[PDB]
Amino acid sequence: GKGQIISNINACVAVQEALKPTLGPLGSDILIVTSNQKTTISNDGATILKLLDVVHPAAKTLVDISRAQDAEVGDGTTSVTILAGELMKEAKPFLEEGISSHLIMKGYRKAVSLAVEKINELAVDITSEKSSGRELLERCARTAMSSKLIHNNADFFVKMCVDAVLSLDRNDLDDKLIGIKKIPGGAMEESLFINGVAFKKTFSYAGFEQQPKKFNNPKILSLNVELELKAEDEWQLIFEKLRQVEETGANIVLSKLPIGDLATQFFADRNIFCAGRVSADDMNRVIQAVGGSIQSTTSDIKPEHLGTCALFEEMQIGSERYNLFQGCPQAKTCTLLLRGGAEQVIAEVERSLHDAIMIVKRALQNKLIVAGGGATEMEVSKCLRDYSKTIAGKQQMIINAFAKALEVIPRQLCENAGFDAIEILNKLRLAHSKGEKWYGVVFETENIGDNFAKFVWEPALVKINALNSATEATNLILSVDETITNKG
Amino acid sequence: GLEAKKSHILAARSVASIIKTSLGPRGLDKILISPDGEITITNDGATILSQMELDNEIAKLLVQLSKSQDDEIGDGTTGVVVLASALLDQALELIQKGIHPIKIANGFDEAAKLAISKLEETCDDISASNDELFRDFLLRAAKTSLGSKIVSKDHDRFAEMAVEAVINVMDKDRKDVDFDLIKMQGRVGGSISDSKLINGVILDKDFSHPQMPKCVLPKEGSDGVKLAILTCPFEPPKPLQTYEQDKFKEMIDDVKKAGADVVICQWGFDDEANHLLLQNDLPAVRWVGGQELEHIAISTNGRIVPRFQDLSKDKLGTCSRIYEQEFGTTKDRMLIIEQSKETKTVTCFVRGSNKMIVDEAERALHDSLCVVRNLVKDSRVVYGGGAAEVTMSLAVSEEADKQRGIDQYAFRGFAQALDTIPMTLAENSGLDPIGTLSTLKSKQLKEKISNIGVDCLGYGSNDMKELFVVDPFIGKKQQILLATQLCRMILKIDNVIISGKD
Amino acid sequence: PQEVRKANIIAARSVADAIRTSLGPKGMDKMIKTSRGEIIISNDGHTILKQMAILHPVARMLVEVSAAQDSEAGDGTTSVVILTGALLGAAERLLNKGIHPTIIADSFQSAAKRSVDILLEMCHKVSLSDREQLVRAASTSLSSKIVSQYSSFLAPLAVDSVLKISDENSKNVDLNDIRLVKKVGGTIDDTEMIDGVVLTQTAIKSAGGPTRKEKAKIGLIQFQISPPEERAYLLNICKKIKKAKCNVLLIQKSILRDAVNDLALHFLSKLNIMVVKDIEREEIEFLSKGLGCKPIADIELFTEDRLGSADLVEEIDSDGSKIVRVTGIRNNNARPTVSVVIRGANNMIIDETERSLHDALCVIRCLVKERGLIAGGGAPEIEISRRLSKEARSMEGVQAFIWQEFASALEVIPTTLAENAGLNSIKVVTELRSKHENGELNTYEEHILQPVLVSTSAITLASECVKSILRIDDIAFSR
Repeated sequence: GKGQIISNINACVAVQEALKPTLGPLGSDILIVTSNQKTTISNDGATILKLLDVVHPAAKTLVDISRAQDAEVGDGTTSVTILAGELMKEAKPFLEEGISSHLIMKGYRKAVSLAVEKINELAVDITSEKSSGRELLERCARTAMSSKLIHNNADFFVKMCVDAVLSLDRNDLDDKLIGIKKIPGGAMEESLFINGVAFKKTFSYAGFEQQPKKFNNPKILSLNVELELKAEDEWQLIFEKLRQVEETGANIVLSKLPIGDLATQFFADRNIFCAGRVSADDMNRVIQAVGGSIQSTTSDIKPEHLGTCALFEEMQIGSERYNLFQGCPQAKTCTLLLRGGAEQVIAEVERSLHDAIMIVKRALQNKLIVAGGGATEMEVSKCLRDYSKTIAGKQQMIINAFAKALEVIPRQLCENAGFDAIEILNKLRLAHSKGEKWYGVVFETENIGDNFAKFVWEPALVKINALNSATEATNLILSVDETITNKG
Repeated sequence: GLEAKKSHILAARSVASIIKTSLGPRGLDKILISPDGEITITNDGATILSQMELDNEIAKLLVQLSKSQDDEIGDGTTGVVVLASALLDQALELIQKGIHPIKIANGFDEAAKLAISKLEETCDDISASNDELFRDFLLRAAKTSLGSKIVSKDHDRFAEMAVEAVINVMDKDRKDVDFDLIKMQGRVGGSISDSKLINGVILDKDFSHPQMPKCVLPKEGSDGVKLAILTCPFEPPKPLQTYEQDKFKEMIDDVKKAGADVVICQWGFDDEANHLLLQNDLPAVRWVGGQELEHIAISTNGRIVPRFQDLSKDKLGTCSRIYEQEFGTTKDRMLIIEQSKETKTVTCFVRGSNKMIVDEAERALHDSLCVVRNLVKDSRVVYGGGAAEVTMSLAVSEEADKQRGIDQYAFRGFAQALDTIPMTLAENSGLDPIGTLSTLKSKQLKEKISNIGVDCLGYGSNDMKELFVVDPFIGKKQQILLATQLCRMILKIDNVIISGKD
Repeated sequence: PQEVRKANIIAARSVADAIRTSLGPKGMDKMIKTSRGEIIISNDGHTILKQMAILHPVARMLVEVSAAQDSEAGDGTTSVVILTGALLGAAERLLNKGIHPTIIADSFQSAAKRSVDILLEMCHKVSLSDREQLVRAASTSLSSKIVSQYSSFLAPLAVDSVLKISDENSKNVDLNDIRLVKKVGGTIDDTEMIDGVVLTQTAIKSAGGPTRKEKAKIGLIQFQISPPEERAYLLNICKKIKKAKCNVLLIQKSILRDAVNDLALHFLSKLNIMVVKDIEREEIEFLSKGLGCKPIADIELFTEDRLGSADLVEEIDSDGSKIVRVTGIRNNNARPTVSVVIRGANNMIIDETERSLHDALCVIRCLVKERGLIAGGGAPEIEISRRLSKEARSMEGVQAFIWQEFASALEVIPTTLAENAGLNSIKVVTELRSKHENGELNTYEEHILQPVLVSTSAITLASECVKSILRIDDIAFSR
């Protein structure tokens, strides 16, 4: 009967109370000792629930929805269980008053339809603001990079970091594929972003300035190593190998070793450019840039290995001419070059730019973003209380308890961080209802603040998928009046 | 959330209370019994904590940290556990007052960083004082750990062995001493005065057939001594005496062309294999472990030869000579492989008249080699023995009134927790812990700021600066960081979950 | 022998922690149900410990400490119990370190004497010649009582009453000489000092009683006018009184026989001798002091030299009151006393009004022994701990650690004040120590003040209490 539901509520609370301190990056961790005697410690709730393997069906239901939250999304594994468990506590006193469990399940479903509608409204999507793929992400890195020595030049630096991930496919983002090399000399704000692959000048031999740097219709050719007059494992044999480059009409030759002076003289009259001593990581990125392939010898070169970009030019950046690839929209990876008066100064700025790239990387994958830090969580609970006037009747008190159940997420975040959950909830609602609704809770020092001002954002699909998973799993537990466990 | 905070403090206190009496040179020993029936007695906390097998979730963190302390430092075994329990006892009083546990964790982290900057001003330099005074610290480094044992009579001999061994295996660039590059080997029997320092791997061998010479000839002024490293066994080709003998003549040509004096293999040899190697003056070496082959190529600057066809003269290990030297009255008659050039690895040779003396000397030498690494890595050092903890206490307590807020009480509890070590050393020395603690604080304020510690072993007087008792600063700095790192992980886990035994 | 002391400290700590919740007006009230079925509710620490009937022998000493707390200082009966338990709670860790209680007991007496001089240097120096601070001290202390607007006129009446008996070097003055007579009727606005004396009862309501006499003698007489022909026996009784010209007769109240026969009323009416009967036994010792007379058991012991002097003895006409007053005792040997009449319509008025004046006279008397006042609210408890922080480093030996634990036990009082007010315990205490670098005693603008004797006696009594607790190493049955 109805008594079995009460037993299932305490089963979800017992699992919740263990996962309450685990909410948040600074929250507590659970130490589980398996019967195998191997002891592991994990922050994420998935692995925590996988080691328990609870036989109870209602507690196991929270484990299944937690594994799907960590698989298809990867974030919100702990929050989906706390929200689903706390929702069970609000429905506990309703059964004692005679309210059937059916309208309790259907009452929460009506609140979800009103909650999801407000999520898209609280989200930030700019159209008519006359922006682009950079200025939106450039501002987010500003404040994170603010209060630094480069703050004066910080406006120019945010352009090269955002355009790094925009030059390649927005569906697959990898920070390791973007190389960064330091260029000694020059002003820091005069650095330019390169769409292709760039590297330094490794030629130590005389005879430079013998080749043109501007090609109208260049061709990309990949040959591992020939490029030698004398084998480093005959003059006519090398001339026949260099003739294959002339037969295919390729003005670009790249290798991982140095190039002898014989190739530079033969490539002068044919306007063919060649660069030796190229790093192994650079050769793989050039192949992915033009979408070609490398051939071992010069005889087996196939015609489809050739490729062309918009324009090639050799810039004077750093009082030295460096190779770079510009105007390649098909390049799967870019390369960044920084300028500065010293190599140690660039290294300190280079490491600071990696943090700004990782922030805008997760924002590009998911274009639906809502304001975090209790902002969205407080607005959803407030709107359900105002719209409940037409929900009046037994369905009103059900949704009113759902709005209070949404306050458990910011609670544990403040309790695990040391803040007082009693005072922070009273001062937040006053600043949220009066004036602007964007005022959140600061995670560092307890005070009222705007998360939209601090540019700390959270993806909305984490909360949307967790809200439907917490409600769907709740309707399954509230609908079970009897549980029979067979032995075997 | 209710009984967890109270149980975690009492569980870690009872386990840490075991080694509180063993801290210091006067710390009392204990009787440990292995599951095989062997009785061992030692004062080292690493041996006592490692042998503990328990299901308590809180006490398992002491074993996980103690494994990393032996490699990094090795002296932070007993000291850190007692210091970590002091932070937990002071945190228990704060939990009852309503202090948040993470604030206690973050309060000890900020208090530890402030105490490091205070000792940076009062520390002194070694090499700036003199060059030979640095070596005097290395000679007396092992004397402190060996002063409580019978080894303290011959201690002057073991002091010079650790000085020349670290210089070869450690370069002043990285200033790192790898434990894998130091081979610790010892046997029962003999005495402790016959211990010698070897610049390379020992690799004891009986030289197979007795007709083989016990020494390696230079072979007409040849360069060094070439040795062959084989990772494959020596057998005739298979998917009769003259058939296998003719096949052995083809494989031995790779040794003659490369010019290897001694042949080393991982597997045993046949009887006819030693017959051809005897007339060619090629001593055979069989039954060599896999890990022993790594020490051969590092000391002799050799390479690993996977197969017989890959054997070359450039991959042969080069040494000075290989001879068999009798050690004491032992009938094993081990051998010595020397170098005469600086290698990247050494092997420690320690002997003793008792099985316990050998094990106690190897572990004491391990901690002695780590102190030399910290003295070279950091020239600035401080005077320990109770003087460092009192200095850190007065520094944090003075800055506690200057920092307002909740952290004001976090600094007071952190300063009182630092007083546990000098009081424990005072208790372990048989003196009043409170009466002695007030004496050390009075001499460092009204008179002048200096380092005066508690004497565990009977000495002439106080002020160890006169007796030249030095401790590494980075060694003591690593201890206070692991103590705060361990104290947080205990507070960061409020949950206890364990299953049954089927 | 430690098992006897540790059992008494834990038993006494549970009593101190139970009373700790009653500190302050917002504190938690404790309920005690007597075996007879009576249930009392109040926050008074002296009432709870008295009606608790503690069987623990050492814990009964807290009643004697709370009794001397109200008798000397007059305030802090709950705070002295908290401070006593704070030292007992801190002494638990002292015994675990191997410290003998003698050093623990001897260090508390030395720390209590040094804590007095620290408070005197930080205290504001005031004098009794300035009536500005004397009126504001008693007026703000009555804000916790039913009297509000009428409390303004009650303050100067209590100030001028103490200044007459305070003198200069008299120091402690007995509070039993101040008698507050409560009576139904009248109001609070009507007050009369009547420095001569005031009785507790009315006069003869029968026919023939003059009820008023001018220039009469007053004396204590334990005799009684009763029959054993009867008028002849009562005539010699009234004739011997006429020999000494005693026109005011005071008979001790006794339920054995009556006071004055109706036949003797007509005899004393012609002689104009006023009679006041039903004199309580408590007033027998009171009238023998201010009036300078002596109790007279028999008729032969009655003499003229033991009789006082009274200017005018009259019965004031009032609604449901009829209070008799005497002025001009004219006695050089006996010092004057203050007896104030309390009037009001409701019985609950004159009751709490008498108790409210008790706390007002004690605080004023605190300035008589030691002048100066210290602002309450945890200021003196924290200020002492601030001075003992740097002083603890100057000590040596076992006592050096005691100074640190002594200042830690003093923080319990300001911590409880923050808990009973609903505010965060630690957070409020940290805000007080943070501003301590600038402000010192600053509560002054809130008109909340406390005398120095309360904070001084609370430390002195708690230091000797805990000292005597650790002196009992055994509990034996001796009958």
